[PDB]
Amino acid sequence: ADLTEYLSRHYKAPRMVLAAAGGLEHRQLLDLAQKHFSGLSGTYDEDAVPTLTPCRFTGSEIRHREDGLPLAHVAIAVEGPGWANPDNV
Amino acid sequence: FLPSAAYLTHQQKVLQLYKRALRHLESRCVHRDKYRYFACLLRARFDEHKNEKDMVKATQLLREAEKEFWHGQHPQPYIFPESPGGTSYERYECYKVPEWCLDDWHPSEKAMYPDYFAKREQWKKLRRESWEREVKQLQEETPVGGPRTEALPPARKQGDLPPLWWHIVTRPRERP
Amino acid sequence: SFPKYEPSRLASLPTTLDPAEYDISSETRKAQAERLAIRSRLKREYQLQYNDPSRRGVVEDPALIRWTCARSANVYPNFRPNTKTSLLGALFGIGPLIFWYYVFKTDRDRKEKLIQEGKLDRTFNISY
Amino acid sequence: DAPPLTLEGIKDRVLYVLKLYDKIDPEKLSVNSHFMKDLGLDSLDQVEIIMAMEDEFGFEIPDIDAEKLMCPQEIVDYIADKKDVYE
Amino acid sequence: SKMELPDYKQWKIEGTPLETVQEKLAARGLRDPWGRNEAWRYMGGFANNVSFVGALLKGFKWGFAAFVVAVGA
Repeated sequence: ADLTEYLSRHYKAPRMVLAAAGGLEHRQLLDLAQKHFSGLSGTYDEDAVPTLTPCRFTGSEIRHREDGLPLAHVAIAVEGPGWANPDNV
Repeated sequence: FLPSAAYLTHQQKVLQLYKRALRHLESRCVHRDKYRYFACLLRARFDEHKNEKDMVKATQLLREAEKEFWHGQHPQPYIFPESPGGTSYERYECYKVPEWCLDDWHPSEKAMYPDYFAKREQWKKLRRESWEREVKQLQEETPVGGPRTEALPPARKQGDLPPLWWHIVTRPRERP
Repeated sequence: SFPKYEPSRLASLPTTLDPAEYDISSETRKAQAERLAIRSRLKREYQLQYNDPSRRGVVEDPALIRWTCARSANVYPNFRPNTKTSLLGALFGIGPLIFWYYVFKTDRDRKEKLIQEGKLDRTFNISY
Repeated sequence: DAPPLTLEGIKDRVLYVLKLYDKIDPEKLSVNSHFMKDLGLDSLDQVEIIMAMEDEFGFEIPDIDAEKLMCPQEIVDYIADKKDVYE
Repeated sequence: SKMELPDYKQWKIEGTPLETVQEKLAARGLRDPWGRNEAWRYMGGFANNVSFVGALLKGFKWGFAAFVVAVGA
């Protein structure tokens, strides 16, 4: 039931992309997508729209002391800039 | 928080926003011509992306719209002098007497207004005459094991009155 | 464009910028359906026992009765003397009393000593 | 401050302000019409119409109703409810 | 109970702030207003309701005549 809820709430038409790359023309792809993807979705279960929340970066450390290992892994990280800003580049 | 269903919808939510912003734009804008200009401007701003097949970007634009609205509301939104919040808010409630009274009068004054009390008595016999069978059978007849709605069906059966109508019909006249 | 409306214990958070209203999961739909069902059944019981033409008295709400009996008579049971209860009891019950006590001692000892000197303005102070 | 409203009069005033509105016609402007079926105009300008009635007569109507008027006859019925129109 | 209905297609809007704001919104490229409503607010016994210092200078119409007569007194 939860699987069917997830399938219902996130396999929706407008959010998703069909894209092809290779030696083929756009008309063929558009017509085949018209003949097959006409009829997936477009409306939610009583408008239960999933929506992003811009979350918060905490900054902390979790250290898993486990000495019976040959090498040690460290990951250090800071804030992400985002996408559309050129600070990305 | 509404009697019909469990929520408004997306559509009516956007709609109530449009009503509120247009009303606040009245309350901001005197002289009525620049009002008319800015109203058509606002309608165009909603016309820019009315036709999104997307939904999640639409509701995100709804939230950012609410931010730029609530930043730009008015200190006195123009409430009408009939609405709650407004200047009236049951202003002439001094005389909004319920009609379970007027039968507890001395029969001198029941002699002062005779025809009215005769027809009022046949009203009460109309009420009690169809109170038990039709009304309570229509209430315990139709719904589910829980009622789960706040509407109620009419009396389409044959004849007499729709159920539970007395305090709907017999109300004050809102200007006595 | 806006510092996102910090709330308070006085400023209510309005209906619009929650922003929890836009994360509609199925649990919120389920909760709103059941909450409408509860309001439906209570208005049904109330309206049927509100429109009876024989019903002379009042409709006698158990909600108001339950609130009142919770508010007054269901205090003293139940209770245990906690650190918070005893601390706030001796603070807000004895603190102001003992404070006002010392300040009236101070004002009275001033005025007694001062008219014991005799240099007060009681040249005509009859209405004592 | 009470000029008496009446059913013919409220019908005439509401149809006067609908007829004054731009993108409809005075031909296919019926009392039993629709704001959804036959005039074909959208929900947006439908609530512009609701705004016109509120701003003419002087009182709000709530949004529990502005979902669901969608025809001029029920407009006249609903101001008949708010005003209790008999002399 | 009669009202006789001072009727439509009579307003014909043309009232100069509404017509010029339909000009400005025409250059804006919208051209879809509410319309011919407010000409009863923009003509009739209306339509250049007088400017503000006119109401203050309204006094000496019968005024200066009486003042010159009392000067002659």
